[PDB]
Amino acid sequence: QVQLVQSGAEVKKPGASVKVSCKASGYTFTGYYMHWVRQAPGQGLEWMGWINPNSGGTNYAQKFQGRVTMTRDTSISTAYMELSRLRSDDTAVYYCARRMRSQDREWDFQHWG
Amino acid sequence: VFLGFLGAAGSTMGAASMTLTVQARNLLSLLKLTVWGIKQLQARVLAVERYLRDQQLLGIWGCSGKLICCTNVPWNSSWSNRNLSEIWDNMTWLQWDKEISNYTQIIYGLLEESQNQQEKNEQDLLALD
Amino acid sequence: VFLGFLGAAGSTMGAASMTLTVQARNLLSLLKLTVWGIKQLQARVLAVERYLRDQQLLGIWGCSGKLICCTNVPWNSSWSNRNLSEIWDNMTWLQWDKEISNYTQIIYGLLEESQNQQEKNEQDLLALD
Amino acid sequence: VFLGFLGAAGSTMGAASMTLTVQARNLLSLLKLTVWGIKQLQARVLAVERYLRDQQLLGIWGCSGKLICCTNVPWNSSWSNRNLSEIWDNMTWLQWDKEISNYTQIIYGLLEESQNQQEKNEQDLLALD
Amino acid sequence: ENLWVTVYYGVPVWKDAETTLFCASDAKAYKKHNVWATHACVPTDPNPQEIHLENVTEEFNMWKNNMVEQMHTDIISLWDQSLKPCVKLTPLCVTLQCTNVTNNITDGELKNCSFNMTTELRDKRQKVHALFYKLDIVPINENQNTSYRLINCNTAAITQACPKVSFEPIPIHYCAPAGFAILKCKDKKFNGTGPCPSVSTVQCTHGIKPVVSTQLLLNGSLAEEEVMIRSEDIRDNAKNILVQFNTPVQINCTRPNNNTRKSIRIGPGQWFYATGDIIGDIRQAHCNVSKATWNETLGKVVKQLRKHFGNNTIIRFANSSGGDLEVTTHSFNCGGEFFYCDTSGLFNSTWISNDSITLPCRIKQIINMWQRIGQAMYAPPIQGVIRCVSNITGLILTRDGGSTDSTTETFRPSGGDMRDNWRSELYKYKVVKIEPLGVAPTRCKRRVV
Amino acid sequence: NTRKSIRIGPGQWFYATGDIIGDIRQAHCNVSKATWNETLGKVVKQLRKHFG
Amino acid sequence: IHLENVTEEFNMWKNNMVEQMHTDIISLWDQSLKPCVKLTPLCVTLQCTNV
Amino acid sequence: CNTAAITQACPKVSFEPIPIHYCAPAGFAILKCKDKKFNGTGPCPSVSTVQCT
Ligand SMILES: *[C@@H]1O[C@H](CO)[C@@H](O[C@@H]2O[C@H](CO)[C@@H](O[C@@H]3O[C@H](CO)[C@@H](O)[C@H](O)[C@@H]3O)[C@H](O)[C@H]2NC(C)=O)[C@H](O)[C@H]1NC(C)=O
Ligand SMILES: *[C@@H]1O[C@H](CO)[C@@H](O[C@@H]2O[C@H](CO)[C@@H](O)[C@H](O)[C@H]2NC(C)=O)[C@H](O)[C@H]1NC(C)=O
Ligand SMILES: *[C@@H]1O[C@H](CO)[C@@H](O[C@@H]2O[C@H](CO)[C@@H](O)[C@H](O)[C@H]2NC(C)=O)[C@H](O)[C@H]1NC(C)=O
Ligand SMILES: *[C@@H]1O[C@H](CO)[C@@H](O[C@@H]2O[C@H](CO)[C@@H](O)[C@H](O)[C@H]2NC(C)=O)[C@H](O)[C@H]1NC(C)=O
Ligand SMILES: *[C@@H]1O[C@H](CO)[C@@H](O[C@@H]2O[C@H](CO)[C@@H](O)[C@H](O)[C@H]2NC(C)=O)[C@H](O)[C@H]1NC(C)=O
Ligand SMILES: *[C@@H]1O[C@H](CO)[C@@H](O)[C@H](O)[C@H]1NC(C)=O
Ligand SMILES: *[C@@H]1O[C@H](CO)[C@@H](O)[C@H](O)[C@H]1NC(C)=O
Ligand SMILES: *[C@@H]1O[C@H](CO)[C@@H](O)[C@H](O)[C@H]1NC(C)=O
Ligand SMILES: *[C@@H]1O[C@H](CO)[C@@H](O)[C@H](O)[C@H]1NC(C)=O
Ligand SMILES: *[C@@H]1O[C@H](CO)[C@@H](O)[C@H](O)[C@H]1NC(C)=O
Ligand SMILES: *[C@@H]1O[C@H](CO)[C@@H](O)[C@H](O)[C@H]1NC(C)=O
Ligand SMILES: *[C@@H]1O[C@H](CO)[C@@H](O)[C@H](O)[C@H]1NC(C)=O
Ligand SMILES: *[C@@H]1O[C@H](CO)[C@@H](O)[C@H](O)[C@H]1NC(C)=O
Ligand SMILES: *[C@@H]1O[C@H](CO)[C@@H](O)[C@H](O)[C@H]1NC(C)=O
Ligand SMILES: *[C@@H]1O[C@H](CO)[C@@H](O)[C@H](O)[C@H]1NC(C)=O
Ligand SMILES: *[C@@H]1O[C@H](CO)[C@@H](O)[C@H](O)[C@H]1NC(C)=O
Ligand SMILES: *[C@@H]1O[C@H](CO)[C@@H](O)[C@H](O)[C@H]1NC(C)=O
Ligand SMILES: *[C@@H]1O[C@H](CO)[C@@H](O)[C@H](O)[C@H]1NC(C)=O
Ligand SMILES: *[C@@H]1O[C@H](CO)[C@@H](O)[C@H](O)[C@H]1NC(C)=O
Ligand SMILES: *[C@@H]1O[C@H](CO)[C@@H](O)[C@H](O)[C@H]1NC(C)=O
Ligand SMILES: *[C@@H]1O[C@H](CO)[C@@H](O)[C@H](O)[C@H]1NC(C)=O
Ligand SMILES: *[C@@H]1O[C@H](CO)[C@@H](O)[C@H](O)[C@H]1NC(C)=O
Ligand SMILES: *[C@@H]1O[C@H](CO)[C@@H](O)[C@H](O)[C@H]1NC(C)=O
Ligand SMILES: *[C@@H]1O[C@H](CO)[C@@H](O)[C@H](O)[C@H]1NC(C)=O
Repeated sequence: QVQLVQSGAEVKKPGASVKVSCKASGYTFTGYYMHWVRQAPGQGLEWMGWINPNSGGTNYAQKFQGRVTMTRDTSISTAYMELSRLRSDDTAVYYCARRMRSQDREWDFQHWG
Repeated sequence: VFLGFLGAAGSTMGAASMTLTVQARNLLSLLKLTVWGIKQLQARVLAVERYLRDQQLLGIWGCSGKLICCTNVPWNSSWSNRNLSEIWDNMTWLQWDKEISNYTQIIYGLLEESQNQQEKNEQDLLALD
Repeated sequence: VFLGFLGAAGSTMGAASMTLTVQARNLLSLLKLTVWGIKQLQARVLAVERYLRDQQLLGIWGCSGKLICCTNVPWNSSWSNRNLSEIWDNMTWLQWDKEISNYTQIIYGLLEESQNQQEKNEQDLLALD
Repeated sequence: VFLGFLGAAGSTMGAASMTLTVQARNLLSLLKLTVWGIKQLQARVLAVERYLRDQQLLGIWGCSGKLICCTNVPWNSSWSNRNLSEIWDNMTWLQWDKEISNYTQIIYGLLEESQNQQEKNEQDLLALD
Repeated sequence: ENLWVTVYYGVPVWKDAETTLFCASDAKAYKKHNVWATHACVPTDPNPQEIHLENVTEEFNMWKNNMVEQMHTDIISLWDQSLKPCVKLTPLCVTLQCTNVTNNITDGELKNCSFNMTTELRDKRQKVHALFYKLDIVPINENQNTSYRLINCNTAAITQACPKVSFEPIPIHYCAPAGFAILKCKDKKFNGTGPCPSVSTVQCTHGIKPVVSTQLLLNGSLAEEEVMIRSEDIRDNAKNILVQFNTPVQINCTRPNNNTRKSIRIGPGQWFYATGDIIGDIRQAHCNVSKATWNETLGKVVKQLRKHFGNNTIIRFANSSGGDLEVTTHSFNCGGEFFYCDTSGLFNSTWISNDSITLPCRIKQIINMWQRIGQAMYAPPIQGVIRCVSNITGLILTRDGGSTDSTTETFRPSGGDMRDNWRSELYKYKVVKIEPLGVAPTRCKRRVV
Repeated sequence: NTRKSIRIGPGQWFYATGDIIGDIRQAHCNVSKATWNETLGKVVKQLRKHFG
Repeated sequence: IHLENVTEEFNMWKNNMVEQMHTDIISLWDQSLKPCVKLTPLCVTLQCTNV
Repeated sequence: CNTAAITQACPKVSFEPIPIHYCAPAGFAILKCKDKKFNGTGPCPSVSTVQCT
């Protein structure tokens, strides 16, 4: 019953910033990484980076290195994705994914927001 | 033909003595302060204590390696007056252990003194030359 | 020429069997509630459990005092068909124990029942007169 | 004639060696975290460890099941120069253990090497044909 | 031709097994009761017997090793046993009113915080002053005034560590009980997993010092011959990369502040040790690493990194871009104080085809190690000036990944777990159980008699 | 019911009862009367074996 | 059981039975007081007089 | 209240001393010296053995 709830639709100006919420439910929030994948309208999936709720250590992709800041709140079990300096191509649907419970490794996004 | 652990409990003493290896096998085999750990550890120690208790008697009786062991102690009629037919082919080890329970202590005393307490000294004197 | 504990682990089964005395020696030898004390206590009980387990099996097989012990069980060809030259002068005990692992449970059952479960009764009747 | 545990402590070695079974018997036999329970559990493991320590040494000496065991090690005159009459009919096991206490480790080292380390190989080669 | 089975007791046969390993330490006589050696651990043997196994090839897997999970649960369990009888600072969650201890400095990492505290008597309350670090204190209003509170009082409880125990790591030998053995891999060029050619057996492991570190591995065991690049999956960016050096690099860290211990009684027998006024100058802690040695050592690492990312490629090093607190700084303990050093100056190079480095360090007193959500420890003030010299022998790196076409490759330090510290000292060890029973057919039969 | 978590100390969290969302209805158990009567009868037949 | 012809050295001052028993009585005292009522709030300022 | 904590003894437990016998585990024995004129230290002529004090 893994539940991933994200924030509502956002409308921002180019160069401004936007912070996307992702509240998890149904499991131990501090035991699994949290990924972020966006998809432009009519395009494919694009991985942005994963964040470890334990220590907070993230792993932003080289494409967004220096623009995205991923934080988390252990008390409310919610990961955050903030993108600064929005460009024209950043219009996309931003999902937060989680690995499988099985196989003891990442890269198998079974649960999505 | 093997029945399992305690399979020959209701059989005759003669039929049960052919399956001594069955009871011999199944006789020995952040914080761990859990109630079950304390039990489990105390059960393993209690288990190996009872195992060495019997092996301790098999040492002083000269029957350490064998499962059936003949001795030098003559059977006194005061312990039981039954014949070999009435014991090995009509009685079970359960009702036999109940009939000798009043004398098992006396038998054990002669079982360690009459033979292996005397035989080892005679073995020393016979192998002296 | 001694190599040490498990020194002939990669040797042939014939060269490793000549040093069975080596592995036999190194097989047994305000508050004490420390995590290390609990670990030491559970390690000492764990050590004597595995030691007495091997001696228990050697006791019901009539091989208590010896390190190389012959038996009455005939070798079944279904267990392994290799020749004597192909086993003791070509294979190691590691890859040999992996090959017989599926039949070690059946062999042990026949190893205790065919002989020492039968021998003790035959020796009892041979010494009957 | 039995005196009790350690009854023959002050008698000669010849009179005390006839009661080896006496000392051999009394040698082994919401929260349980009480000071008395932890001490009791650690004492039972301590008891069975001292017992298996002596049995282990008797195993490498080929004397596992016997109470009086003869060997192949020749007695060196440097250990003691007394005669059999001056040892078994004048000394007790207490004062005798004090005199040879400086050589018990050397005797134990030779006791495992002179016989059972050599006999087992010769026992294998004599029963090889 | 007639074959019969024969019992052999003592056959060299072992199988992969996981058991409870116990402690082993040398006779270190001494100020005592350090957490790890604790009251009594088994004294190591005067002469260890390392026995080589000829023509023996054994599979190893440092990443699925069970020795790591045991040791990780032993350090944590040792920590709680040493904090149960110590004083809990639960009343120290009074609303603090602080100021700037910065000696009248215009345009500070520590604040002066005065508060009302309980006394030996219940009805009597006292007002005392104590110095605290800015990292251990957050404002209470953010509206904002100058009233503060402790960092932990909102999430976890706090317990003051006893001033007698020392946090200095001493060598620990993990030993296997009788009937079990540890197979050591003595291969000089052994990577993470796979078959080990030269395998020996030991009873206990070597003296492993449990050094709780981040990013940089201090007081570790060096790798022989060439430096080693160990990783669960080099093709995985989410998996950390454990690097072990061959030449040890030296790092000197000091806390120039000459702190003083201000003991204030907060209850019958309860003594809370606070920080008194620093005697002398206010100087933040730092660490010096030889730039000539670090650049040299870093170059020896990129030569082995190109063996797994192309003989010619772009390799750069940047500072940790993700995380907070202790995963973004080289955190470690030294003399009792917990340092938090910014390693931005160490990972600031780009590779293609005596002027030492200074690292700013910040110090805390309320720490949350090993993911412990619920228990926070207060390190009592270490009186005097602190100086320790360490050997940095390992690193914990992490790729950035992304949609790059294998043109450039960046590396960033991380420390998402503490089990990776112990794997750098347990990669060569492996626990197996000894099975001395083996049957084999021969031409010998037991005499019927 | 709803869980109204209120912090009562450093790390100590006391979980109290929030307002009931919806109607106020007391708990109950049902059980089939037909099945209960049948089982009750099968008992009293065995009870008469000890009371005539 | 009396042991004849046995002469043993004794030392009541280097006895280990005393050092263990002293640690036993002390350990029994703390275990019988841990579940009892602690009087830490009874440290209020007392205002007394003479009987 | 100025130096140490205080704990009220439960009114159920009693402080009356009752005889306590100290026993030896298996493999160990306690030797009692029955000498009437036995001082502190020294060899004891009359020596017996018991399992509990
Ligand atoms: C890594 O290893 C080094 C070297 O073993 C550790 O350095 C050690 O640091 C302690 C703490 O300062 C030294 O103890 C000191 O002793 C002097 C007495 O001369 C005393 O005045 C100090 O107050 C302190 O107690 C210790 O001597 C020193 N090691 C050696 C061999 O001298 C270091 O702490 C280890 N850990 C890390 C994270 O680097
Ligand atoms: C921190 O605050 C305390 C007061 O709670 C200061 O203590 C006194 O400061 C005055 C000067 O402001 C001195 O004259 C006194 O000698 C200090 N001690 C006492 C007991 O009153 C303390 O100096 C402050 N520290 C800093 C660095 O500002
Ligand atoms: C840190 O400060 C302490 C406290 O003043 C220094 O210890 C003093 O040293 C002087 C040396 O002239 C002695 O006269 C004092 O008696 C010492 N203080 C006390 C309280 O006894 C200490 O020297 C300073 N640290 C260093 C490294 O010098
Ligand atoms: C890692 O290095 C970057 C280098 O830029 C640091 O980011 C700078 O931080 C300073 C301090 O406020 C700012 O003035 C700069 O504008 C920042 N630059 C960029 C590009 O963001 C960063 O702080 C370092 N990491 C940590 C944890 O401090
Ligand atoms: C308790 O609830 C169960 C729910 O399964 C009821 O059982 C169901 O009853 C309906 C009645 O229409 C049937 O359609 C289902 O097939 C039943 N399912 C099962 C698994 O039995 C049950 O009746 C309820 N208890 C009582 C006393 O009515
Ligand atoms: C039990 O009694 C029956 C009686 O017919 C006998 O045949 C059998 O051998 C006895 N023992 C068993 C079934 O173990
Ligand atoms: C058997 O025991 C009785 C009672 O002690 C004794 O009188 C009798 O002589 C004993 N007989 C034999 C044969 O041991
Ligand atoms: C053996 O004992 C039984 C029962 O006491 C008796 O019936 C029988 O006659 C005795 N003798 C023989 C030879 O069975
Ligand atoms: C053993 O003694 C009890 C107690 O007198 C007695 O009831 C029982 O019959 C005796 N059993 C035997 C076999 O003598
Ligand atoms: C290893 O191989 C060499 C060469 O065949 C051989 O002489 C030696 O006995 C072997 N040792 C082991 C332990 O396999
Ligand atoms: C030989 O092996 C088969 C299968 O393991 C077994 O069923 C059979 O009884 C064995 N035969 C003999 C004579 O041991
Ligand atoms: C035994 O060796 C012979 C060769 O001498 C071979 O033909 C035979 O197949 C071998 N037996 C086996 C493999 O079971
Ligand atoms: C006794 O030991 C000495 C010293 O090793 C040796 O020279 C002598 O031959 C030994 N004598 C006997 C009888 O063993
Ligand atoms: C033998 O050991 C005792 C131990 O007290 C010692 O006093 C004595 O000098 C030793 N004798 C020799 C010859 O080493
Ligand atoms: C006092 O410290 C705060 C904390 O950063 C700082 O912002 C402020 O400037 C300091 N006070 C003065 C007068 O500079
Ligand atoms: C201490 O108590 C007094 C009296 O209530 C109050 O005026 C003062 O602000 C308190 N200080 C702190 C730091 O709470
Ligand atoms: C070690 O090298 C071998 C050889 O290619 C490889 O199969 C194995 O995956 C490597 N292990 C690690 C941890 O890199
Ligand atoms: C640092 O390395 C040198 C050389 O290997 C060694 O002698 C020294 O003991 C090491 N010191 C520490 C603290 O590890
Ligand atoms: C660290 O201190 C030692 C003191 O002997 C010195 O030799 C070494 O050069 C220092 N290293 C650094 C990097 O400061
Ligand atoms: C590192 O060493 C290389 C090779 O000599 C040199 O070109 C480079 O400038 C050095 N970098 C630093 C930061 O010392
Ligand atoms: C990183 O290295 C460059 C090149 O030497 C230097 O200019 C820069 O200042 C360094 N970064 C920091 C934060 O000092
Ligand atoms: C309880 O009464 C208070 C009175 O002000 C009211 O505000 C509140 O909504 C009521 N319900 C709950 C669940 O507290
Ligand atoms: C119980 O059920 C039986 C059979 O359906 C019926 O005869 C009897 O009257 C019932 N009793 C009650 C109390 O309903
Ligand atoms: C106790 O008696 C012994 C007897 O040998 C003697 O040596 C010792 O001095 C006596 N001690 C006292 C205090 O009289």
